[PDB]
Amino acid sequence: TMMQRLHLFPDEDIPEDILKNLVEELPQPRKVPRRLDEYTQEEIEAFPRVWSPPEDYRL
Amino acid sequence: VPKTSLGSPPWPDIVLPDPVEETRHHAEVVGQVNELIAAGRYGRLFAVVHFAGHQWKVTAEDLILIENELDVACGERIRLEKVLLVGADNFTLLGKPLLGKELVRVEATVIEKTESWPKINMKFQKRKNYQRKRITVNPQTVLRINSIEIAPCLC
Amino acid sequence: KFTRSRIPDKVFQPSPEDHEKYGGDPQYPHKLHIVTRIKSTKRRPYWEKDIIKMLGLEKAHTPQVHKNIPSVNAKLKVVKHLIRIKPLKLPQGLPTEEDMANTCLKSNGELVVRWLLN
Amino acid sequence: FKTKGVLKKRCRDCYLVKRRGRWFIYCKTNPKHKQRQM
RNA sequence: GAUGUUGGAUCAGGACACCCAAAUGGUGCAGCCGCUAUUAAAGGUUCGUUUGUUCAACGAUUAAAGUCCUACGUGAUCUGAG
RNA sequence: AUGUAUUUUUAAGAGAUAGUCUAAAAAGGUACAGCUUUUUAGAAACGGAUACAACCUUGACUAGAGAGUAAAUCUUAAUACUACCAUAGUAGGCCUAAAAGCAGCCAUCAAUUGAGAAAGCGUUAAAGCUCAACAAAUUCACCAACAUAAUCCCAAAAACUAAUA
Ligand SMILES: [Mg+2]
Ligand SMILES: [Mg+2]
Ligand SMILES: [Mg+2]
Ligand SMILES: [Mg+2]
Ligand SMILES: [Mg+2]
Ligand SMILES: [Mg+2]
Ligand SMILES: [Mg+2]
Ligand SMILES: [Mg+2]
Ligand SMILES: [Mg+2]
Ligand SMILES: [Mg+2]
Ligand SMILES: [Mg+2]
Ligand SMILES: [Mg+2]
Ligand SMILES: [Mg+2]
Ligand SMILES: [Mg+2]
Ligand SMILES: [Mg+2]
Ligand SMILES: [Zn+2]
Repeated sequence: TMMQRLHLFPDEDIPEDILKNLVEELPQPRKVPRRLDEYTQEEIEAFPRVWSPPEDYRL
Repeated sequence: VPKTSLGSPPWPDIVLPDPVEETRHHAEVVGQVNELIAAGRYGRLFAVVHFAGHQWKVTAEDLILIENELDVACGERIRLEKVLLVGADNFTLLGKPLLGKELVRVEATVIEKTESWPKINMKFQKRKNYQRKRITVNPQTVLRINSIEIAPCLC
Repeated sequence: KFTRSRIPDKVFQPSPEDHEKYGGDPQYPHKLHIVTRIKSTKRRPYWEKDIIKMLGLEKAHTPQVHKNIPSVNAKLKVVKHLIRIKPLKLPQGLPTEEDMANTCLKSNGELVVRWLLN
Repeated sequence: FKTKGVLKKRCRDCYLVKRRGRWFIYCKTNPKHKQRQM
């Protein structure tokens, strides 16, 4: 019976009916990490460059 | 110390007020609630009582069933003493771990002295030929709770 | 076979830091034991059940008081893994007649002679 | 190939590589030295 | 105060420690056969002469005529030669 | 001695005398049994080991719509090998068809700055490949692992808001 009260949707598309009757938004259990491109230039510039690379090495 | 997902302890930082401001603030708050008690603004009180080995939630006009015989004439007025909680819509008094006598008072009446309905208790054993059947009757006492009064003195 | 075993003396020679650790006084040993029974006498050999009947330890989690003389100490040693032992302390001294009704024994292992005035 | 418990290079030309989460011995000079750890 | 016991008949469920079919490594693999090893269980895996016989020999073939387990599968379905 | 209350006798009585496993000491067997044979301990929870006779926590009554605890929830892991180069007496004697470092015995010498009278393969014997020696550099390691069964896998899941819970 309680299995009947669960509604699962593959993407975000939901009938107007179910959208209209939703009370409350639950918090995400896991904290999703950022990628590399997400970081503000402020934040990247703000982070220390840990080692000093040699010049003659090709990268 | 740059920010890595570890080096920062995973929880909100703790903000704890200064003891002085807290002593002032407490003196003040207690003062105010005290003014509410003196004023008579508490609508209806409920209390948490400790009686005959249990804890109960009690309000005027209510009823409880105590599980043993007390020696009291029927109809006498008892004053319950150990009181854990007192509460009202706007405020609540909490004992550590008991509320002082002068602060609150709760008075009940004993209504009914009764013997409980028969409780059937029977032990049994597989093919040992062992049965024991015993019926239990327990003296019980019903209490009407009359009044919860709360005095102005709080400091 | 299974046996009554033994405890070699080295076990019972305390190091200097054990005084600091359990808060015993290095100069003066203490007079009375408060012995409580923590564990069951079932599944244990009969002679231990005996020792526990003599010590008066019959039911668990009730304290008992005993002398610190060697004779009692021996038996305690036999059952030492079933019991809890703590030194009895008397901050207010020894209880007299008037105080007999007012005695109380706190979990510090501490006897209070004057308990709940008025 | 051979399924073996213990791989050992048979000559100087056996090189030892990890593929598909196994250890193989590959040899270009002789194929008969090929082995695969189980 | 009974779990009726060999071999067949019928109908087969499963394992993979593949006998065939399917991809491949190695060869003392030129090719044709081979001999070994790896991965793969959807499907196959014959008809006879003699023995109660499974086993075995022998005739003839097949891409092959696997090794096993299931109360040595299966008797309130059958047969009793043993 | 000491901590406790138990023990011996006298008078009456029976059942019972076809045991199991767990730990320990041994026998026998296959240093095999849910195997058998003795000796010393334990056990036979309505709580844990999911399920459970023997393991572990506990011993016990009758009521309570109170409390504190006990044993216990099931986690642990495992990787590479790299340069560059190679003449000398002399195929040292001895044997041996040949014997040339490299079939075996003997010797282990001495040029070069540096190269074993040679550790590998190789050849009938040669021939030929590499290792050890400088020269050039850089250095980080080494103690590696193990196929499968018969109806249909066997809670679902999970890196984390603080636990002597
Ligand atoms: Mg029957
Ligand atoms: Mg079939
Ligand atoms: Mg296979
Ligand atoms: Mg098949
Ligand atoms: Mg059969
Ligand atoms: Mg049959
Ligand atoms: Mg049948
Ligand atoms: Mg028997
Ligand atoms: Mg008998
Ligand atoms: Mg077993
Ligand atoms: Mg015994
Ligand atoms: Mg259970
Ligand atoms: Mg009890
Ligand atoms: Mg030469
Ligand atoms: Mg030299
Ligand atoms: Zn090779």
